[PDB]
Amino acid sequence: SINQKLALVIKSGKYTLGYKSTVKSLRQGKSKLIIIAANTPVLRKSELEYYAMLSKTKVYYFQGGNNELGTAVGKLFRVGVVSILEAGDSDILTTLA
Amino acid sequence: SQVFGVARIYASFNDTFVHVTDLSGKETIARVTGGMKVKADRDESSPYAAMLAAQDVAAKCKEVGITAVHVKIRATGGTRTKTPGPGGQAALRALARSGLRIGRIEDVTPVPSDSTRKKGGRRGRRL
Amino acid sequence: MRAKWRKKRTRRLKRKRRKVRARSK
Amino acid sequence: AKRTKKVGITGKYGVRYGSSLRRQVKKLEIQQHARYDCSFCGKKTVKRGAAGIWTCSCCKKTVAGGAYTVSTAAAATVRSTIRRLREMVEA
Amino acid sequence: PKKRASNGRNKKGRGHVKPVRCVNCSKSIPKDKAIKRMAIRNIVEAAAVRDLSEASVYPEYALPKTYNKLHYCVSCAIHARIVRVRSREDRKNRAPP
Amino acid sequence: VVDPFTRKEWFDIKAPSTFENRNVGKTLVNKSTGLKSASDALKGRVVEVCLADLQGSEDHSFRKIKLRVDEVQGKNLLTNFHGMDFTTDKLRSMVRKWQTLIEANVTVKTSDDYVLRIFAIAFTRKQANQVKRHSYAQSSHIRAIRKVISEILTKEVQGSTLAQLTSKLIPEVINKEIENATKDIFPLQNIHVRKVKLLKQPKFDVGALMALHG
Amino acid sequence: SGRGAPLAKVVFRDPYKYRLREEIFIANEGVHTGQFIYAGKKASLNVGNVLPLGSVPEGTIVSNVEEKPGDRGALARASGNYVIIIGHNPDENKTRVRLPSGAKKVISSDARGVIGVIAGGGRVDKPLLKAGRAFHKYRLKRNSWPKTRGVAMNPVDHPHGGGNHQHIGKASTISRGAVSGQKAGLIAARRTGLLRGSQKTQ
RNA sequence: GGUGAAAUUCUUGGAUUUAUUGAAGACUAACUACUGCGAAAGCAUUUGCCAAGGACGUUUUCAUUAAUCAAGAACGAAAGUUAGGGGAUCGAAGAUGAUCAGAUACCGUCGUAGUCUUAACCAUAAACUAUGCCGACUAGGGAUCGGGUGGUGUUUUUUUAAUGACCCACUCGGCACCUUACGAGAAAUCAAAGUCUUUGGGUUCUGGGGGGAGUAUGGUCGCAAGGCUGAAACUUAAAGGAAUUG
Ligand SMILES: [Mg+2]
Ligand SMILES: [Mg+2]
Ligand SMILES: [Mg+2]
Ligand SMILES: [Mg+2]
Ligand SMILES: [Mg+2]
Ligand SMILES: [Mg+2]
Ligand SMILES: [Mg+2]
Ligand SMILES: [Mg+2]
Ligand SMILES: [Mg+2]
Ligand SMILES: [Mg+2]
Ligand SMILES: [Mg+2]
Ligand SMILES: [Mg+2]
Ligand SMILES: [Mg+2]
Ligand SMILES: [Mg+2]
Ligand SMILES: [Mg+2]
Ligand SMILES: [Mg+2]
Ligand SMILES: [Mg+2]
Ligand SMILES: [Mg+2]
Ligand SMILES: [Mg+2]
Ligand SMILES: [Mg+2]
Ligand SMILES: [Mg+2]
Ligand SMILES: [Mg+2]
Ligand SMILES: [Mg+2]
Ligand SMILES: [Mg+2]
Ligand SMILES: [Mg+2]
Ligand SMILES: [Mg+2]
Ligand SMILES: [Mg+2]
Ligand SMILES: [Mg+2]
Ligand SMILES: [Mg+2]
Ligand SMILES: [Mg+2]
Ligand SMILES: [Mg+2]
Ligand SMILES: [Zn+2]
Ligand SMILES: [Zn+2]
Repeated sequence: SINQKLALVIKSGKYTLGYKSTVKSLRQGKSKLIIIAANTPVLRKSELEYYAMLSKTKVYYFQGGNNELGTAVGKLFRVGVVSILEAGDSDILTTLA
Repeated sequence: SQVFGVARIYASFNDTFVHVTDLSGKETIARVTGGMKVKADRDESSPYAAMLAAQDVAAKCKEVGITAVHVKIRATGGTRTKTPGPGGQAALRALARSGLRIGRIEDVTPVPSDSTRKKGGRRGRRL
Repeated sequence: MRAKWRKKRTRRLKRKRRKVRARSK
Repeated sequence: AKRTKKVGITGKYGVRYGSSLRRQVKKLEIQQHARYDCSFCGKKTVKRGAAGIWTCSCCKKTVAGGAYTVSTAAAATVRSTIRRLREMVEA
Repeated sequence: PKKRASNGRNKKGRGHVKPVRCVNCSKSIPKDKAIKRMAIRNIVEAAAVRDLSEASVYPEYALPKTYNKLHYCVSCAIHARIVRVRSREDRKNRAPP
Repeated sequence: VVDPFTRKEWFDIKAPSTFENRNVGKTLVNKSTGLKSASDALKGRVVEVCLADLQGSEDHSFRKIKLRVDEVQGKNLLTNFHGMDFTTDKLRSMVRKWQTLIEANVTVKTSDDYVLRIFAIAFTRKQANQVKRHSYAQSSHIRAIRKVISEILTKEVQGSTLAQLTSKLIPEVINKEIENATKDIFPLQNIHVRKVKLLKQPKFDVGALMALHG
Repeated sequence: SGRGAPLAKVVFRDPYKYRLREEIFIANEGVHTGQFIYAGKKASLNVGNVLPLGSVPEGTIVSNVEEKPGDRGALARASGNYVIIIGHNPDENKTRVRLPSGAKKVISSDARGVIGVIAGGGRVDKPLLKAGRAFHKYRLKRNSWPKTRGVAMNPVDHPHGGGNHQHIGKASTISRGAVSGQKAGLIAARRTGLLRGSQKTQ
């Protein structure tokens, strides 16, 4: 699964959780991949996708609501979007995703 | 090598059936075998009676005309003894001897994948 | 009488006795 | 400390109407009062009122549902078979 | 006391076996305890096979038979089929013959 | 006397291109007067012909076949494919005690849109030098075999049309086209293509059925 | 008010005028505010949309079904009710369906229905538990509650009236051909007594 | 039609039969075995997912962390109870047809509940190996399941290996069978039911003539049906076990 490959980025690399911090990342280009929960609204989805295309950042639609994405990133709260800035040693930036 | 049809033999216990029909399925025959020449109500399955009525069966078969036919025999089965009846073989033999040509055969006894629990309960028929 | 029938007879007997004094409950 | 061994919320009815009627009521009572999980935002903030109406506290969405539960058994089973019959008309 | 070490037939270390029902009376009987006899009897008879073949097409092409496994209930098995109540020590012989 | 001897007409049938000889024979159906007449209510049947009955030597005698009548015109009655089956004799003779059975099925389509569920049957072969009368497989084997059977099975079907499909199983080499795969896993006596049964087809397509005659 | 099932206000554009028209539908279970509804023959099969019975395959579930094409909804309108399409006769273009009552009526394929089942289901499973809840229930439907048993009235008030004891006095089953004033009790009852059995038509 | 034989039954409604064919729920035949797995109950079509487990292998790690267990708890066939659904099948009840002196039955017919599933209970079965668990010792034998080791063993031939399946020998842990009896037992029989008047490895439980009676009474569990705990007065010389002869 990919929850595995992602769980290594929290313990190894640098990331940012939250819709607002994720867009400053997409504006400064530091984002290489952004994970979007299943339940997150479509309006925000297309918006994040727009910023991604502008930052030429790739996206991955996480199958599972923000509740699942939060408990997946190891946090105890809903996470609607994640923006990775440094994948310490995770192949997430090189796997099929 | 002359003509084909279907046999459709069926031998129950205390009755038996025999009736030909076109190999296309819906079709027809004359079909009266079981309690036709024998009326005692227990000799229905009896072989002496299976032939007595199977005789009149081949008659109509040849009355309209069918030289050869293959069999499809079937026991009551389904859920009760899955096995041939007394007047099953005692009928086509009296008919193969009646100047009838036969060939590819196979039975069509219905057998399930162990379901539709039988009668009598777990103690069955008690005698 | 059969063993399981003695049980049933006794079960009934207690049910009747049980009822009989619930009248005086 | 535990206040009631069995009545729970149905204690308001006191001793009236019979244990059976009260018991069965508590069942639907519990359902229609509890907070469910919202399918559009992920927070358990969708409560009832006007049975068959389930609205999320935040995200302000309102979903039509069962008189006492958001998803009724029938509707859930229908969702399944509608997905089935729908997947059958594009491929 | 016991009068057979199996106390049934063929069951040690399983607890429960699905039950089959007797062919004769339909009574239920555990498969491991049901006396089994495979009945392979042909469509044949003493003088019925010659009439069958001469006046017919397919000059003895296949000649197939009936195949079906039978399971009896000891009570029914003892009545007609192979029970043949044995002697104290003659019964321990499982030689089919 | 009603005398339904001089009652109605007898119609003829043959078999598609696939086989060597095709004469099916004849049937009896009804008066062709139009109130409720022939054809509109005729071509909805099937017949049970053996394979060696219309192909040749009975090295193909086990296989039974169903032929779906599709369309008719003046005394034409040609019938396309409808399925197949084995025969009680063969299957009941192949299920021997002291060995393990293997059954598997898959639902696919051919190009001649038809989605079909096929069936296969196989058993265990005792090695020449074997000494154990049980001759059994191992679950790992049985699951793996099913996979290769399933995989192989949905290659021919969806790999060609119904015509070539029928022309593909009559030589029966697919039976051992499984064996080359199984030769690396387990002996597997009696590997076959025992049954096939279907559901539907695209609307009639009168023009395509005429490509089985000559 | 006075209805078990919840309503769904759905806004559409007027194809013939720059103006909004707001239809009032019966909310099917699962519908939500801000949802997108599609209406027409060439619509998708999503719970909430409304398509003609012809455009849907067998086994579909629909409510507020039209008895005749274009009557804006006639069948399966109560809380948690629905109809199931059990066949199509493309010639005469009919469509046979099963209604909540179990009866299987056949209607035009151009008749429309809404995918899904009505919301507010299971409302009848909760006991009322007191005349007050029944009182408030009918306070919004009509003046049909409470009901006096005709056997408690004098003969001048009802057929079952009168008697030194409370009894109906004659068969409680009444002929369909009866007259207004005598049709009180079990009207045209084909049977009577406690129903013990299958209770589901084949 | 059904049975030993019949009858209630079903048939201008074309029944039983056939043909194409669809629906519903249930089940997994054959393969199936002195074969496997799980604490027991119990578990047999396919595949995907979810976590889980024993035997083996082991020059890995921890290092006595264990054995058995009143109280307490997990699960627990069948039937049965509550709320839905389901309700094809067979089918307590009931009603019938036949039988009998009688026949509430056995055989036949109809068929409610039930049978199935979800949520919650109930907690008993000859729930059986009528046989506590952990440890050790004592005896011969060929099968077989799983793991493993050993090979100028056979087969696949591809071109021979690699493999895979098979053959042989061994070893650990399985389900069992067989022959012996040193030995045990009241015997039937038992590789434990043996290693006991030459009586002591650890530990849990129960029994003390038969009835009375699993009754009465209290307590407690359950919606109930019931479960668990559980006497006595009195009565009685046998009841019982395995084996032998009739
Ligand atoms: Mg007897
Ligand atoms: Mg006495
Ligand atoms: Mg009182
Ligand atoms: Mg005895
Ligand atoms: Mg047993
Ligand atoms: Mg048991
Ligand atoms: Mg009033
Ligand atoms: Mg009233
Ligand atoms: Mg009143
Ligand atoms: Mg009065
Ligand atoms: Mg009056
Ligand atoms: Mg009057
Ligand atoms: Mg009166
Ligand atoms: Mg009264
Ligand atoms: Mg199977
Ligand atoms: Mg205590
Ligand atoms: Mg039922
Ligand atoms: Mg009765
Ligand atoms: Mg008698
Ligand atoms: Mg009587
Ligand atoms: Mg009675
Ligand atoms: Mg019956
Ligand atoms: Mg006990
Ligand atoms: Mg036992
Ligand atoms: Mg033992
Ligand atoms: Mg004892
Ligand atoms: Mg030994
Ligand atoms: Mg080796
Ligand atoms: Mg060993
Ligand atoms: Mg001795
Ligand atoms: Mg001795
Ligand atoms: Zn919300
Ligand atoms: Zn029997």
